[PDB]
Amino acid sequence: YSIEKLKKEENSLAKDYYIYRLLEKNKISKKDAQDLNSHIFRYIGKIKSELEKIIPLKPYINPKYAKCYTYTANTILDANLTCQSVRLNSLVFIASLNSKDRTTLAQTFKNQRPDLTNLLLAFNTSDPMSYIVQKEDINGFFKLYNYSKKYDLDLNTSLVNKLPNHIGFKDFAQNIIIKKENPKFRHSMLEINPENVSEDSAFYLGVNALTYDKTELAYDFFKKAAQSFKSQSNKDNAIFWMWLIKNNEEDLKTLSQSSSLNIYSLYAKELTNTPFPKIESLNPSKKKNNFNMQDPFAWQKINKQIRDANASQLDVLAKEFDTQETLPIYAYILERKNNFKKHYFIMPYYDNIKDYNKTRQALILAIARQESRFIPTAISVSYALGMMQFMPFLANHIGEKELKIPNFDQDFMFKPEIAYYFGNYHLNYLESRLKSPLFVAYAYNGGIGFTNRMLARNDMFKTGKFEPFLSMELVPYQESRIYGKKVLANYIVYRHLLNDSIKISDIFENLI
Ligand SMILES: CC(=O)N[C@H]1[NH2+]C[C@H](C(=O)O)[C@H](O)[C@@H]1O
Repeated sequence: YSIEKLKKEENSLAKDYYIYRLLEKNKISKKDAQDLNSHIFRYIGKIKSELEKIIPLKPYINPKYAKCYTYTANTILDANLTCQSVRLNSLVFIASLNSKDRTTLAQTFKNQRPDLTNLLLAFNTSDPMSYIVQKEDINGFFKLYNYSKKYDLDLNTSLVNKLPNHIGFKDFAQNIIIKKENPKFRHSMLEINPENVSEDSAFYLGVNALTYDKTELAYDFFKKAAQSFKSQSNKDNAIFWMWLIKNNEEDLKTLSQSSSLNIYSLYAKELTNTPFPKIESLNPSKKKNNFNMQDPFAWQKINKQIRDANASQLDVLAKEFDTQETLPIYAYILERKNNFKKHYFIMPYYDNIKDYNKTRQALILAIARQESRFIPTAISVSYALGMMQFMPFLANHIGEKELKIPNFDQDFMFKPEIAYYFGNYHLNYLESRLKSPLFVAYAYNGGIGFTNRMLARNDMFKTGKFEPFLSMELVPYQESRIYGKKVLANYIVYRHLLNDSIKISDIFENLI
C-alpha cells in the first residue's frame, strides 16, 4: 500500500501501522509528510518520533501566553503578574529561581495564590516535601510527588486521610505499593480510614496492609473494595482476600456463586465442590460470507460499527457474522450483545493445533483469547500483529532468521496458521525456562527478561501465609498483573473443554 492508497482509508490503527511501515523504510518524503498527522489515528510513540525526524513539529505554546515564555529565571520579576503566575506552574522553573526571588514572589502571591506561596517558600528549604506536608497542602503534595518520587516522609493521620480526595491519589498509591518505594509514605497509608477510599484504591490499601501484616486493616480495606468495585471480576478478587484473611464461609460461598469466570470464582467453586461454570457452544452451520478476514481495514471498520451499535443493530450483525469463517467476529458481537454475561471460549482454525498435546492447545488458545479474541488482523497500539499479537521484531526473527520462510513478511502474522505456529514455537521457548503457565503468561506479555528478574527476588513467588496470591498482586506492571490472571482462567477453562482438566489448586501449588 502506497501513501496515496492509504490516505484514502479511514484513520485507524491499521492505517497507522501501514504509515509507520513506510516511515521505517524511508519511503515518506518531506512532501508526503506535510499533511500527515491529520492521517494518523493515534499520534503517539514510534510513529510520532519517526514523523518528527522528517518534520520536527515546532508547537505548542498557547498564543495568549507567548510573551510569558520569553522570560527566564533572571528576568521573571520584569514579567506582568499573569506571566509570573503561569511560569510558576512549573516546579522546575520554581527550583531554578534564586531564593531572594522566591521570597519576593511568595509575598506577591500570599493573598491571591497561597498554593504558589507554599511551593515557593518550600523550595527555600532543604526539604520542600516536609514544608508542604506541614502546611497539609494537598495540591502541592501531588505536584511535588510528580516533580520527584525521591521525597519520602511520614504522614500523620489527618494528612493521609485528605490524600484520597485528590485525583492523583489512585496512581500514587498503586505506584508506591506495587514498586515497593517510598516506605514512609507506604507505612503512613495504614492509617487511611477505609470509609475514605473505594474501588482500586481500597484494594491496593488492603495489599499494602498485608505487606505490613496488618490483617484486620487489610480485611477492612478489601471489604470496602468488594462493596464499591463496579466490575464483578474485581469484587471477586476482593472477596477472595476477605475469605483468605478472616475465613468466613459466606464470603467463599458468595464467591463460588459469581457470574464472573475468573481464577478467584473458579477456585472457590473447586473448594466447595461446585460444578464447573457453563461454557456456551457456538456451532454455526453456514460456512462463509462476504467478509475478508484477512483485510485489516475491514476489521477496523466493522469493529467501530460493532462498538457503536444499539441493541437492534447488534442483532443484524449477529446474523450476518454467524458463520464458521467469521466465528471470532460472531463471538465478539455475542459478547457485547449479552452484556458480558455468558462465557465464550471458541476454538477457531482448530485444524492448525489439533496435533499438539491438549495442554499446549489450551495455553495457545488461552493466550489468543486474551491477545486478540481470535481476530486474525488484530493490531495493537504498539503494532503487535494477528491472533497471537506478535511484535514485528520477534515475528521477523522467527520467520526470517529461525524458520527461513521464503518471502517472509511480518504481515504473515495475520494468517491463523502462522499465528498459531509461531505461538507454539515461542511458547516452547518460554515454558522450557519457566514451566508454570502463569509465568509463561507474564513473560509472553512483558518479556522473559522482566519475568526472570521478578522470580529472582526473594519476596516474589516464595513460601508464605498468603502466597502465591500476594505475589500475583505485586507484579510490578499493571498490564502484566492483569494479563496473567486472565490468561490463567482461560487456560483452566480450555483444559476443561478439551477433556484435560486440571485443578487450579495444583497450579497455585506449583507457583511457590
Ligand atoms: C510473544 C510476543 O510477541 N509478545 C508481545 N506481544 C505484544 C505486546 C504489546 O505490548 O503489544 C509485547 O510486544 C509483547 O512482548
